Amino acid sequence: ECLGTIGPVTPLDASDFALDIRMPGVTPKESDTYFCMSMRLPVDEEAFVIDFKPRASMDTVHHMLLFGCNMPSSTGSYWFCDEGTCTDKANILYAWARNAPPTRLPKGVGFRVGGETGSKYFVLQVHYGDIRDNHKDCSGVSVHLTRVPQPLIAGMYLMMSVDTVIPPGEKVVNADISCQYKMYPMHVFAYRVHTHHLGKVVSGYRVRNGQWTLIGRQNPQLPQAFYPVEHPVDVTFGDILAARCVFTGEGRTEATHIGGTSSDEMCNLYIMYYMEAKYALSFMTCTKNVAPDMFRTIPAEANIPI
Ligand SMILES: O=N[O-]
Ligand SMILES: O=N[O-]
Ligand SMILES: [Cu+2]
Ligand code: NI
Repeated sequence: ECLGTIGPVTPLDASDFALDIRMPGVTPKESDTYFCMSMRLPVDEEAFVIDFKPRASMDTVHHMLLFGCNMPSSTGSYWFCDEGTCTDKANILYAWARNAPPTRLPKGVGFRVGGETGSKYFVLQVHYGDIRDNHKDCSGVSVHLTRVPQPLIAGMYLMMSVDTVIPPGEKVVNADISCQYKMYPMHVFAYRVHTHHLGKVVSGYRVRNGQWTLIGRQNPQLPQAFYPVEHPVDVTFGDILAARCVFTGEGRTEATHIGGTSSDEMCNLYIMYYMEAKYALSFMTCTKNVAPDMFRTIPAEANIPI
């Protein structure tokens, strides 16, 4: 429901509070409309996002995304997300998908927000799929925040292409992404893939001593939630992280490159990890392809579509 007089901030005890991030009674007019709003953190000192509860109108909402950043794109009450999520780096934290219910964060794992370094804003993205009561929508996510230092820190290792070109009518275009991991060990517990209409399959592995350990494999045309990892996977100083997207050009009249519009593409694998608080960092990114010849021994599963 829509909040009203009671406010978005709910105390749970002396150190915990829930924060409801809701669309400010919005009303769409077209199909596939993307709405976005932001919420400054109520505390200025450091806190840990320890849990998420979805509050979605199961009739209208296709998916939701929650980000953490410091410069939301619009100082507005809400905006068309085409304008942008964040001017700075948008950190993904939560992803709700309609027909793919999210898995909870492991216990003891939490994101670092606020303080000197952590995110100062939450930004919410709500995709509306199908559209007549003239109702004002307040769908969103309720977020459990604590000030208690969590022993394990959640983080994101984003893997993304940039230089990809998909020629028109080209049967198979591969986008390889590879990086050497150079931090304290991390443990991947969930993953999410992102592609636009041209992607067929996305796969992420850990290569250690020349052997591929599957992190995640998915059709990007399937709902784009965070799916849990079958068996938790440690990546460690030395290991190489490797991802491939498979694209088709068939159907397109002109060549497609990486971009933000629906006629552009994207090969994004979001690896969600946790680290020991004392070693932890919160976000890593790989946009390089440091070991391209290594992809010669990529598992055949990464090329056959699920
Ligand atoms: O992450 N070694 O069990
Ligand atoms: O997923 N649209 O860039
Ligand atoms: Cu995209
Ligand atoms: Ni382990």
